[PDB]
Amino acid sequence: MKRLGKVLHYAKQGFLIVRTNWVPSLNDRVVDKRLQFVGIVKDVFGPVKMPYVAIKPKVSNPEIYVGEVLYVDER
Amino acid sequence: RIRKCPKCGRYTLKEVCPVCGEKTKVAHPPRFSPEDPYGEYRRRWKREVLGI
Amino acid sequence: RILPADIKREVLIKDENAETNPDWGFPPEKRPIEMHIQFGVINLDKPPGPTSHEVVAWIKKILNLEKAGHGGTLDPKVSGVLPVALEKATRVVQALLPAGKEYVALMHLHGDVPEDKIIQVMKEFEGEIIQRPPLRSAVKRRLRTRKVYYIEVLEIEGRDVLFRVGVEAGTYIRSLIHHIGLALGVGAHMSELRRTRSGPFKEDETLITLHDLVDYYYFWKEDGIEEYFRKAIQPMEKAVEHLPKVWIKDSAVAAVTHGADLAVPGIAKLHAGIKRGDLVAIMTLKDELVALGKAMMTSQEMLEKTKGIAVDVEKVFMPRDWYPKLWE
RNA sequence: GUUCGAUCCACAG
RNA sequence: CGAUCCACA
Repeated sequence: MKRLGKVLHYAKQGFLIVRTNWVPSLNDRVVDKRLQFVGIVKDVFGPVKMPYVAIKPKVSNPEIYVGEVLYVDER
Repeated sequence: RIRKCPKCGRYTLKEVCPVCGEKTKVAHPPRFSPEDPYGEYRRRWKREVLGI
Repeated sequence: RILPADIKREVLIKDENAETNPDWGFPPEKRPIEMHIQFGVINLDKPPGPTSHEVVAWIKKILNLEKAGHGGTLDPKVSGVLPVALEKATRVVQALLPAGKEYVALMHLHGDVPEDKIIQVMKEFEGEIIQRPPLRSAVKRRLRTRKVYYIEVLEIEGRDVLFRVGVEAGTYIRSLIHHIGLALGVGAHMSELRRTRSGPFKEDETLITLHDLVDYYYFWKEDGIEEYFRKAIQPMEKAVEHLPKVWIKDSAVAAVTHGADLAVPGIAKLHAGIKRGDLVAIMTLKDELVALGKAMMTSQEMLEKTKGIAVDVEKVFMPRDWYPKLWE
């Protein structure tokens, strides 16, 4: 359980965007606080000390995750 | 199109240098035909503005 | 606010009694035109349309060069500074590729965003930024990052943003723009892109178009005039103007051109702050480019030491015969 | 980073 | 033998 941060917004290109303080690997699995599958890390970018993260939502309607804290799940 | 101002050098989107008042041209140079169909032509008037 | 090139190094004197024979070599300035060409670089302003290779290809054919190359690829829709080293100077592009670049960009946004926010987000992207996200690893891996030295937003009209950006070699502005757009939600793409700097070469009086370049060359072959064509071509030294330099003495020049590495005792003077492994330009005391190499010592070690190998010579540019064999 | 040519085998006093 | 220069994968 590796806290990413709050979902800033849903991007038109179809990606949840989180600002964070570390670097997730490509394809890490992403979950919410109640622990459910939300999508996968597809891009990391911006300042190394404080990266933006782009998540491909593997969920029906993602626009409902803004404001929500997402987590990466090693195992 | 990215425009350039011939006097100040300044780069702009506008038709009039907001730093040198002058009219702006496109920043990109012109296309170049590799066989340069009309090169001896361009060279003809070029010779007469350099004094050649 | 500026590239690393732009930082001026200090010059340490090692042999303060070192002098140079005017009979040997050729300062860039007083090079005969044909020789000037043989060791030249053109600060070319590439046109939208061709691939960087096609451009060079044309230059080859039109000037009848046996070879040439360019100093950092520009994509076909892109214009601006494209250094083209000719003939015997061709390999100097190696000193250019690593070099910092400056562009002027047009970003088109896919939705509407206030300016206060466009400025603010864009400054998040100055500094060390992430290029390729890492891959899942069982061990601490290397992470791909490039530096953005400065982003200066020039003006904003609506969805269209025009900015100047200085970056480390290997930074894709197309990619920067996409990432920025992603960070503003609406998305974005690159409308236009012009290169305004490539290491030492910039938009100045020496920057010449394909049209002028060919025209000036005809003005020489047909009209017997060398002044214009000469002005279009720069001394390869220019290409090496952003690198740290070790100036050797005349006694050492032919040794280097004959395949010796540069030993400490051959050194007359050097730039401060050379780290082992850095790219260095070895120069004549008349400021001719003798060769490029990797530093095997630091400025300090080079300065203090009295024997040893200072620089591993990698590429030699100067003709074996400009300075006499003075060794052994 | 591997094939035979060319030059040299050079601490620069 | 080793470097550098030149040509070819």
